[PDB]
Amino acid sequence: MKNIESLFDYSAGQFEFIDHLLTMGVGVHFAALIFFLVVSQFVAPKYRIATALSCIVMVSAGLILNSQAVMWTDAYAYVDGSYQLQDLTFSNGYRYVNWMATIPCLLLQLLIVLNLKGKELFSTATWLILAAWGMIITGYVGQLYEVDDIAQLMIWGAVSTAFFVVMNWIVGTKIFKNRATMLGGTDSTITKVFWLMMFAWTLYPIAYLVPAFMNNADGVVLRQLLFTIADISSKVIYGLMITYIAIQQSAAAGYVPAQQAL
Ligand SMILES: CCCCCCCC/C=C\CCCCCCCC(=O)OC[C@H](O)CO
Ligand SMILES: CCCCCCCC/C=C\CCCCCCCC(=O)OC[C@H](O)CO
Ligand SMILES: CCCCCCCC/C=C\CCCCCCCC(=O)OC[C@H](O)CO
Ligand SMILES: *C\C=C(C)/C=C/C=C(C)/C=C/C1=C(C)CCCC1(C)C
Ligand SMILES: CCCCCCCC/C=C\CCCCCCCC(=O)O
Ligand SMILES: CCCCCCCC/C=C\CCCCCCCC(=O)O
Ligand SMILES: [Cl-]
Repeated sequence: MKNIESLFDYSAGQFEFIDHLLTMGVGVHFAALIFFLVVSQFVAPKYRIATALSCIVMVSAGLILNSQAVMWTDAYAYVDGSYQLQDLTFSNGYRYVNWMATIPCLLLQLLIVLNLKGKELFSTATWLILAAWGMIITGYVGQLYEVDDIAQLMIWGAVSTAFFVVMNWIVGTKIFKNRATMLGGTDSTITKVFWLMMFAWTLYPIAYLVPAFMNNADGVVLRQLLFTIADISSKVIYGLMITYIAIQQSAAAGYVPAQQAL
């Protein structure tokens, strides 16, 4: 009852559209999990953990979209021509707790294909995960108030975006200082991966703000549409490119399974 979803009745079309976005989301992630599984054999040992983390992200994200889709259909019932709330079982908080695990996985695979290792891998990962967790936690607290205190949503949103800015400055500094280490021509590819990250990750703040500029049932639909665009791009497309870089660098490094697959 702390999220705006609880404030509205939905038409069958709005409800069915939301249910379809979530179920379609589950399908995409599990279908890509198999891709990442099958291509791990074509990735050198040095980079294989990068594709394994993609598998982890797929299942983690797929289970939570699956969970949301079922919570969505348990929470509402078609009564008198509309879908009305029946039980307190749907909430976007589940997305936030899940980012605590999936965002580190997405960051760690980027550092691995950057060829960071040892001391600098450990320290860089620690500061990035610490900052990402401060982004998520302050964001989590803030969205508890999207119904009751929109001013406090904005202030937690401002504290969260400060970690977001610092976190991306670390990522960008590491990519642009290490892109000359990369092989197979992937110095060019990693930069686009960074701009794709910038685009897809920034959609989550927009969805976070929907309650402020569109607190209605159509805003609920839009927010889930934006999560779905962002999920597919920050997890699946991003994963495909990370796996591409991993196999190309494997091939340029003398890994024959990688050379034959390409
Ligand atoms: C009373 C209210 C309390 C407010 C508290 C202030 C808000 C904290 C925000 C930023 C601090 C973190 C910024 C400094 C951390 C930099 C990370 C770093 O040094 O690592 C970079 C390096 O590239 C890796 O190898
Ligand atoms: C509460 C509101 C806070 C206001 C927030 C507005 C300020 C954001 C500014 C820039 C975006 C951050 C960009 C971070 C990623 C790019 C930086 C980078 O890559 O730096 C390269 C390095 O300098 C070369 O080696
Ligand atoms: C609706 C189902 C969606 C499910 C999604 C299924 C995932 C595969 C999709 C596109 C692959 C084309 C992009 C190519 C990715 C490049 C990575 C690479 O290195 O290619 C591996 C090659 O196949 C080794 O022989
Ligand atoms: C599933 C993958 C990712 C990378 C999810 C990323 C989410 C964010 C970058 C969220 C950022 C937020 C900010 C910057 C401030 C408002 C609260 C948010 C947590 C949504
Ligand atoms: C304080 C909370 C965060 C704790 C630190 C988390 C960062 C973990 C550091 C990196 C772990 C990566 C290990 C993978 C090594 C790859 C093996 C290989 O080269 O094949
Ligand atoms: C997620 C990104 C956050 C961006 C920072 C937001 C900056 C704050 C913007 C202007 C604040 C205006 C004050 C509005 C008061 C709202 C309380 C009310 O409803 O009366
Ligand atoms: Cl997730």
